[PDB]
This record gives sequence, C-alpha cells and structure tokens, in this order.
Amino acid sequence: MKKITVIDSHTGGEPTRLVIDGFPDLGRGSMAERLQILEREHDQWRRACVLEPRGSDVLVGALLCQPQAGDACAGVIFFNNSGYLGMCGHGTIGLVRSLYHLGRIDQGVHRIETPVGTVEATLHEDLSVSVRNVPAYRYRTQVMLQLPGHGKVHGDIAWGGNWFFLISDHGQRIALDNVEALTHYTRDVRQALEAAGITGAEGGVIDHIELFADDPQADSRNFVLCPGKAYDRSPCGTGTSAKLACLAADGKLAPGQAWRQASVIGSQFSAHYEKVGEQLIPILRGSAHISAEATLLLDDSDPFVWGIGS
Amino acid sequence: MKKITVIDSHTGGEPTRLVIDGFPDLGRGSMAERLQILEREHDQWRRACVLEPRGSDVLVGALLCQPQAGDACAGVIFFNNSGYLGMCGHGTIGLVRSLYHLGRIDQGVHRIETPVGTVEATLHEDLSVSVRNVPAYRYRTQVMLQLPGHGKVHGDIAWGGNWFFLISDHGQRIALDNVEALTHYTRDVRQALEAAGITGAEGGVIDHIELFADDPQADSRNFVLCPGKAYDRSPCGTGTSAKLACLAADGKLAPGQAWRQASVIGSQFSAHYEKVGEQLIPILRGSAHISAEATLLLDDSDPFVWGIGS
Ligand SMILES: O=C(O)[C@@H]1C[C@@H](O)CN1
Ligand SMILES: O=C(O)[C@@H]1C[C@@H](O)CN1
Ligand code: NA
Ligand code: NA
Repeated sequence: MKKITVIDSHTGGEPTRLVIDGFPDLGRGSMAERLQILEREHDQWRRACVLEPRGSDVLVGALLCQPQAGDACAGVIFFNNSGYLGMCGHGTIGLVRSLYHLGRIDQGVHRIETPVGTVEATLHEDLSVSVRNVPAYRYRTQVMLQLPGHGKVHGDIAWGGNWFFLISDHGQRIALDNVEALTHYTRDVRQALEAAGITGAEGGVIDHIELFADDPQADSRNFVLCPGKAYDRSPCGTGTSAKLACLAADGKLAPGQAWRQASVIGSQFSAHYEKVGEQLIPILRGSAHISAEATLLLDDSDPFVWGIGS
Repeated sequence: MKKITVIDSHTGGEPTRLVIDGFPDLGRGSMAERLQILEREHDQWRRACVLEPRGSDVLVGALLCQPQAGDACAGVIFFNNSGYLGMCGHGTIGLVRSLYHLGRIDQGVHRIETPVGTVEATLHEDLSVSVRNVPAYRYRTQVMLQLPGHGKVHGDIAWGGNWFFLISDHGQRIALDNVEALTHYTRDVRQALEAAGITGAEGGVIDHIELFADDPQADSRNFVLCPGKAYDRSPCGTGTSAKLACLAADGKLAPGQAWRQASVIGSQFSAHYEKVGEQLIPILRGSAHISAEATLLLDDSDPFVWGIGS
C-alpha cells in the first residue's frame, strides 16, 4: 500500500538504506530539529524501514532531507535498530555514492548537513568518498572498568560523531568467526559502564563500544558494538574518528599521517586528521557499492507492518 | 552491473526472496535436477542473493522456475544461508502471494513443482494460502539424546518436506526474548545428533531442530533452528507437517482435525492432515504479505559481490 523508495548500499560490508521518498514530512528546521520530530511523531516509520521483516538488526537507515543551507547538496538523519545516530561515516559514504547512482550529483566536493553538524564529502574519480567529519576529541583517558568475566580493562571515552569507549587491553580475538564472543564481551562492557554511571561530556550516553588489536595488513583491526547490539561490518567512520583523537592525544599520530583501519570482516578505511586551531578534524576515505534499488511496501493488513520485536 | 529482480515478502515474519529474473539458466529438467545444477555450477548466486550484504542470515530464497508439467503454474527451488531446502511451507505461501502481486495468477488452485515433489496451493479470497504438502511421516520415535550441560531429552525424527528432530521435554522457555538461549540449545541438540550418528531415512541429515511447548492461545508454540543456524520466524510449514505426522502416529490427532501452531514470535498457521492410502497429507494455511519490490545490483568492483562470510 504505502511505499518507501530506497537505495540500499553497503560500505565495506555495512549496509545503508537511503530513504529517498515516502517518509513523513518533518518540516524545514535543522536536521537536529527534524530528528526530534521524526523520533517523537514517526518512530514507527524508523521501525518499518530497518527492523525485521522488511529490514534486519544490522541495517542502518539514512533519511535523505532537503538541507537548510543553500550550498549544501543534502541533509541526512541516520538511524538503526534501537534509535538514532549522530553522524555516520559509513552511511555518509553510502549516501554520496547513492546520490551519484541516482544521477543527482557528480564527482567533486559536497556539503552534507547532519544532526551533529555539516560534513564535507568528496566523491573521487574512483568513486570512493572522503568524509571530512565533525571535530573529534578525547574526553577521558584510561578509565578503569571491572568486568566480572575478565577483570579490569581500561578504555578511552571519546567523541567521533557518536560517543565511543575504546579498549586495547581486552585480550579478545578479533575476527569474523568470533563475533559471538566479541558481542558478549562488548555488551558486558556497556553494562559495566552503565553500572558505574560512566558517560561522555554532559552525561552523553556511551552507546558504541570498540575494541582494537594489531593487524598484519593494517595499522589496526577493530570490533564495534553499535547501540542496538549489532556489530559494524565496516571499520566504523565515527569510531575511527574517535580513535584518531585518542592516538593524537597520546602522541602516536601527527596531523596528515595516514592510519589504515581494518574491520572485523577485513574491509578497510584510510584516515588522517587535520588540525584547525584547537580542533582535530578527522578525514576518512572508503568505498560504498550499490546493493539494491527497492520500494518497500507497507501493507495495512500485515500484523508486522511497523516491525517485529520489542 | 548484473541485476537480480525479486519480490520480497514474509510469512508470519519469516522472509522469502522470490527471484523472478536474473539467475543463470538451469536447463529444462525437474526441479531436483535444476537444484543439482544451481548448487554445483552457480552456488555463488545463492550467496549473492541471500547472504550479507545484499541479504541476511535469516533470509530464505526462492528461485521461480518454468515447470515441466503443463498443468503447473510454477516450479521453485528454495535456499538459505547455508545451502538448499527441500520443500518450504512459508516460502510456498510467499511465492503464491507474490505471483498474485505480480498479476500472474488469480485466486484458485495452483500446482507448484519443487525438488521433493509437486504441491497444491489454494489462494483464497482473503489472500491466505492453503498448501497441500508432500506426504509426511515419522521415522523414529522417542530417540534418547544426552545433552551435556542440559540433561537428557527424547525426540522424534520425522519428514515434512525437510528432516526434523522434534522435542517436547526440553524444559526451555519459548519466547522471542529468549531466542539466544534457544539457538544455543538447539545447536547443542544438532551437535549431539551428529555425535551419535543419528539420521533420517537413508542417512538423511537432520538439519532442522524444533522444540514445542504449550501456548495459551494455540495448540502449541515452537522454536525451529534452520540448517544455517537462523531460526524460523514462522510456525514452519514443513516442521508443522512433520509435527502432524507425529501427533497422528501417537493417536493424538485424527484426519481433518484442526491444529493451531504458533511461532516463537507469535505468528500462527492452522493445519490439518488428510489420509490417502497409507499416506498422510499435511495441509497448512497461512498468509504472506509483500515486503518490497527490489532489483539487487551486482557490482563487479564490489569485494563482497558474491557475499560475505565463510
Ligand atoms: O561508520 C559509522 O560511523 C557508523 C557508526 C555505527 O553505528 C554504524 N557505522
Ligand atoms: O516453512 C518452512 O517449511 C521453512 C523451513 C525452514 O527452513 C524455513 N521455513
Ligand atoms: Na599492522
Ligand atoms: Na493451548
């Protein structure tokens, strides 16, 4: 009956469902203001779009919006199985590659509005996309955490467009064949954070957990638990952004130096940061590929028209 | 680049991806013969169609085929994240509802060829579908199984279009909020069957495990572990077929008597059986709803064009 028109893509294995038509009107405010309206009045639509049966727990959605600023090519709101994101590095790369597929933009530099500020994406001749993210920073370093299964760990708390807890001394094996244990470990970590009342700046909920390890073919490999407990198949743009701020603050990466980040499934991003005054600006480069052109159909007779689950 | 045209639907929450164009030609043999060719020569296409990133571990695929018999409206081969199915009740309901969506059939009686025999589907005025399945039977009864860490259990081995092990005395709580434990439990059951060399007839691999429990609004509620370790969101057509055979053999359900089966997520099928000779014929009725019209796009520059995973 009701139709939602989408372009599905993935960035290093992590899917983006770009909604290009069919969602409710959210007005003409900022992306942040539109997010509030989307969540308050139309959250069932998020659930229809990305939850089973028409989506999956893994899926991240991106609502295409007309931006406020005249020099912006687009605005976007990102969401997942549990709620709403801030920025989304993999999804921005997906958005830009999808706009190109639609013939709406060409190669070159594009400004994209998001609920956490405007980012600048460059669509290259090889169709990869560089994202100049919002500023990233470390809020707290080596925060101690007691994990009943494993004992103490230390993690950094940092902002890369979403809030992250970053751990290196976890002692877990990071590989696709181990995502079940990795998922349980990171869930135990988030539980420990909540118990100890640990947050980011201004009580920011730390809803992403990332583990880092050495890799024979990159600078690092990671595992990232997302807010709704799915893992990120990509190297995580905002998560890697947070990582750059931590490396920089520890004296381990200077402006302009390349950092290659592999994901739990082996996909890679390249990144570096620039300094503009006091601010650290992460720049991520990766590729998205188109997965499908789809029209979701919302049957009013379907008991699960607005999604399965709690 | 390459395109696969599909109709996505779901039956009681269990998704079916009906491929209506784009797969390789499999010749003009029986559905069983075409299955052999699909698997040996083109298994990468199953993977692109149903695995991440373009699919999901939950997804069951159905390749629409031209049938051999002039009185048949269609042939089908069903597949999932691990390999190939025999019959598929939820998928047959999805197929028939999808054919109606495409305007290719109207209400009435339709014969569908599958790798395990021809089934008869009736599309009703309310758009629900009754499936007269292939004959079902119980092979062995109350087979004792030792479960390390759980206890010992007893199960029936029965054929309902696929091979099932059916357990009542498992002591597990069947509900959507417990699928993690239920998945681990049923995985342990399959491991135990393999350890003991327990099979169906002619060494048939028992690749579906189902647990049954009482339900305040149905005759029973089940949890079904499918061959690739995902659970069936639906009451499971072939699994419920096998259940009818066991109930009949135990003197607990007579021909023509209704049996209401609820799934782990609360969706329901009604079923009964008829007798033709020694043969027990399961008849399942349920509804599918269309989820999406999609064109999957297979980019040759995509490293995961043929799917992620082992
Ligand atoms: O690439 C990113 O930034 C996002 C964050 C995750 O929630 C999903 N991937
Ligand atoms: O309904 C059925 O018969 C099938 C069996 C499972 O593999 C998936 N659903
Ligand atoms: Na390395
Ligand atoms: Na009951």
